[PDB]
Amino acid sequence: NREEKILNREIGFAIGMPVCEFDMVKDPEVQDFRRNILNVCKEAVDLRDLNSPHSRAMYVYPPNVESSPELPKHIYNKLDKGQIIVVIWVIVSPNNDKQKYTLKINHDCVPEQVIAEAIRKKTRSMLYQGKYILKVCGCDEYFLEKYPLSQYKYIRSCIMLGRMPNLMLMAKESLYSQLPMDCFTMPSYSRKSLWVINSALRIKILCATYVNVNDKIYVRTGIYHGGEPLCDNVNTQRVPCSNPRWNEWLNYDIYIPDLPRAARLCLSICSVKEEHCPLAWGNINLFDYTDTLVSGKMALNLWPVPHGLEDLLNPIGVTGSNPNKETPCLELEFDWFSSVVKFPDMSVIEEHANWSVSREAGFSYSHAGLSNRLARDNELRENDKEQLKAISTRDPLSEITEQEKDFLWSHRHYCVTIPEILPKLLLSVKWNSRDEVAQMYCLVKDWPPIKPEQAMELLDCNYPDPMVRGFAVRCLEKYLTDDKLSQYLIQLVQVLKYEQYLDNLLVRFLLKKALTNQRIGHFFFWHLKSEMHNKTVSQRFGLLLESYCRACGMYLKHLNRQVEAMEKLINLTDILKQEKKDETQKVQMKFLVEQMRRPDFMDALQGFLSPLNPAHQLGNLRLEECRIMSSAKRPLWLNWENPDIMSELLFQNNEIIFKNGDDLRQDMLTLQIIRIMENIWQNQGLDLRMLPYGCLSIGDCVGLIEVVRNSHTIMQIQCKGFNSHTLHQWLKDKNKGEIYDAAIDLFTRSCAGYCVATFILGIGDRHNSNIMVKDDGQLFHIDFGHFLDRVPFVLTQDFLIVISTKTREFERFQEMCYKAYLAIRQHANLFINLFSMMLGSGMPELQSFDDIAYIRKTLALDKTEQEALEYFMKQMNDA
Repeated sequence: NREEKILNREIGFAIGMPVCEFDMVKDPEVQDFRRNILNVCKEAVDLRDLNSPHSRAMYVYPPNVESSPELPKHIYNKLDKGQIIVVIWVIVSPNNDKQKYTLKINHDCVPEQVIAEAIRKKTRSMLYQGKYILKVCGCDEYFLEKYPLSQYKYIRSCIMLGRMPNLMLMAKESLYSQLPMDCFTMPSYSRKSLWVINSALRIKILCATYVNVNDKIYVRTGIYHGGEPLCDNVNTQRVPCSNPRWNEWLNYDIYIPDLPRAARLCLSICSVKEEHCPLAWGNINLFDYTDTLVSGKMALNLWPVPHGLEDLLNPIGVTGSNPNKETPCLELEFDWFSSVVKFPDMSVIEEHANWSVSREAGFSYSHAGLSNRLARDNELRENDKEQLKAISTRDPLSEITEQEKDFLWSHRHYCVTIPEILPKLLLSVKWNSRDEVAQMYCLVKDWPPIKPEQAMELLDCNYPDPMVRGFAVRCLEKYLTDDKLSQYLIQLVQVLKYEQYLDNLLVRFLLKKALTNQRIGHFFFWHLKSEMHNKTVSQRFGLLLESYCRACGMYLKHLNRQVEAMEKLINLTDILKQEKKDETQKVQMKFLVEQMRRPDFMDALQGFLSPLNPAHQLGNLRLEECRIMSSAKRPLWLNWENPDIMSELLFQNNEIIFKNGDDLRQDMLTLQIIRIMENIWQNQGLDLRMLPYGCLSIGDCVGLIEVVRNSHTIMQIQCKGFNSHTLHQWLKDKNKGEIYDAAIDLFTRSCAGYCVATFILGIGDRHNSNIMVKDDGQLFHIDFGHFLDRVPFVLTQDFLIVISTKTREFERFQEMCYKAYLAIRQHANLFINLFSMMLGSGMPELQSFDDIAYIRKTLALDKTEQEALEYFMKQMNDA
């Protein structure tokens, strides 16, 4: 039809590849994903159509609210007697006359009550019912839901900053008249034995092709559950490098019914010089998406070895054949039994679990030998009920001894009372024993749900089991707010890389959330799109992007405009660092301006939503305000008009830095973690203001960075006006009089925050042109080069002078750092978990759990709350 050809052209553009390419994919898993996912699409579209046009508006302009209606004591103390001063704006007559109406209302007022008082005031000013809506002046953020006004982020931030909220009164019908009438059309592509095998596992390594030039070679193999070998690893015999034929059977110490559901064969082609080196690697799921055990002849195309890979194998690495068929190819053979072997149904596993529990009960009583894994009922003293609890309080990095595993497993039934112990109990399971796993499955099936920040721990590479992953996703489904999902979205997108298959519970959850909240969908699209260059994820992320773009609605036209802008900016920056590298800034800006006159560029670089914050419209390009930045990778400082009617009340112009060359992933994460640290400190009632400015990776070392207006480096302040006293006097000048005290206070609070944040995270060498200051005293670090490898931010005399060593002001400052450091130590498991979820991401500063172990050192986790306070006190003394 006509509507479907337009859709697939638009979807093709958004993803980067035509939809017809997915149809040419002969693999039932890909075609089943494409068809079976469409129910998540259906459900989301139905929810948007439920209370139309309201429910559709809530999809496009979801409330930007905090997770709790409750405000900290320090925030409520900023409200004059628990009341807020709000300015409500009305656009009057054809002459678009802006008319303000100031209210002093209860902070906990619902938008329909704030609208009511506004109408009351508007009537009085001379001496209407629920047909109106509130909007933030200067951006596309609406107050469409019944939340207390103070819960909306813009408002809470206003109370925080001491700024006055500026809202615009709009008619519901003016907003609904803007939302287009969509239509979700159905695509064209849509329309045995078990545990009865009494045998051990063996895999034949037939031969290798596309392996030749540069002593001897062998194939290394292992059977893995996550990054854990389910048995000892087996090698083929060494062979001459040009002639790679083995035709050897490799025998493993695992019996076929003992294979867990998420069992993988991990393999690599290694060289010998002696000095062993992996040449290529590949991993295969022992069971397909249909639960069918792999049988017969199979060929696998291997992958290039990742930079900084420790062992000869890559178990954490992606499953499946390399799509480039002109790569080292390894031919393998698996045993073929009676028919097609399928992993048992849940009821079959239930019977074996009820059987194993009974034959375990009878087993000993009647054994004769000893066992630390046999669950002894009633025999649980108060001293070992204290041992289990203390075990559950250990961080995810801390080792669980073999004796501790036998202890947790024999106590598997009491553990259900301390539900947060589950990650440790799951690690204690002998995943090579089907008897234990059937019993663990039953325990999980009825386990109490746990806090989302604890459930995310079950979503890294240590937990491959589909039931454990299903449990985690199930906890997220019930307890994860849209605020918290948005906050942890980059880690939840990364962990899709640890998923054995295309179709899973996590992919279904995230997609439903993306197709029912456009703010989640925007970043869900961008985090997936930004990795479409990685051949390891292209198909998975591509297929998920196709199913997203098919059901997102009119936002695909908006995302397509964003994709066109970014593409033209890459084209432009490619030519400036290649063809015109040694040309003058004047000659290069002349090329840009000549290229700007071309109609396809005029359209693409204006009239689109900001990919950093889609609530921001980018109008006309103010070329006179633009520039090629003097940095090596040629960043573009870009300036657009904010076409909002009330642009003046937020920012008249939007300024974004476009950069092609630098990998922005490390910045993206450090900035997120800074935002989480600041949100922790705020919840704990200590206002240590941070600046987690926007930074978004849009592809292969390409991205957008938010410009912070009215900011200058420490160096620049020292320069104009060697010298080490200028800092205080500059701030004294920029904030003269009564205003000064608030600026000194804003400098200290911000400074304490970054001292602790940089120390905990181990941020790269801090200098005069890495740290910045705003006219009001707000201090913030930039350029997050390398993390987790020590005191980087050395508090010089400059910073100390502004604060006030032997003062009431510096004692106040030390107390700010102590309170902040202790607050992050209490939340250490969360940070550990976020960094762990990021091991899938090819970040060279985060390749192994060893890199994450640095936070355990800086947060003194193996010590005590007092021994840690002493550890940080000592580290901060070493200037």
